[PDB]
Amino acid sequence: GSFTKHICAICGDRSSGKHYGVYSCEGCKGFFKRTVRKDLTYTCRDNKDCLIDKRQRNRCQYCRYQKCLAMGMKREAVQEERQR
Amino acid sequence: PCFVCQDKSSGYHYGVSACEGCKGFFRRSIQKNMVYTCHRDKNCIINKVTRNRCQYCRLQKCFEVGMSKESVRND
DNA sequence: CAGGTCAAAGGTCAG
DNA sequence: CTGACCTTTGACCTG
Ligand SMILES: [Zn+2]
Ligand SMILES: [Zn+2]
Ligand SMILES: [Zn+2]
Ligand SMILES: [Zn+2]
Repeated sequence: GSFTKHICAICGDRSSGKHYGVYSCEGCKGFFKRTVRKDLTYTCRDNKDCLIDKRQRNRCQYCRYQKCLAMGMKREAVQEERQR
Repeated sequence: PCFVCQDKSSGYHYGVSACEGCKGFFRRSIQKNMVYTCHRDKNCIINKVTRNRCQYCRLQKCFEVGMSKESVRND
């Protein structure tokens, strides 16, 4: 198909579709899932308004997670571990 | 409710009232001759919120409650 | 009441 | 830890 499918609302990278309620990339989907599953807590070393784009999304975990939430990601859409 | 997991049923499937998930799961299991294993005691609880934790026990309950693999049509 | 589809859940593991 | 790549689930649909 087209090389254009969707775009990550958090960082601007390519996206195949929604994850946890929001168009997101493999990076931001994974980071959000791990954050929720492990109940990780982050702190911003700046002013809690760090810019999130593809090239600096890993610089501030606090602000990346806060943007995941602010763009609409749903904690409750993360499920329990399976093994199945 | 679904005889396997008590979720809302979508009607009879393979001989029992079943939800779309247990319906699809059963069909796939049979069509592809899936073989599963239980990592616990082959007594796993299967309800609407736990059904995906153990495929072995889910399938086992599908049969127990009366799902019929003979209603899964050949290729 | 069957069986197919596909978005979005699950998952691993090199780097 | 991250994120590219793989598998299964189940809501929705047709025949
Ligand atoms: Zn992203
Ligand atoms: Zn920050
Ligand atoms: Zn069910
Ligand atoms: Zn089990």
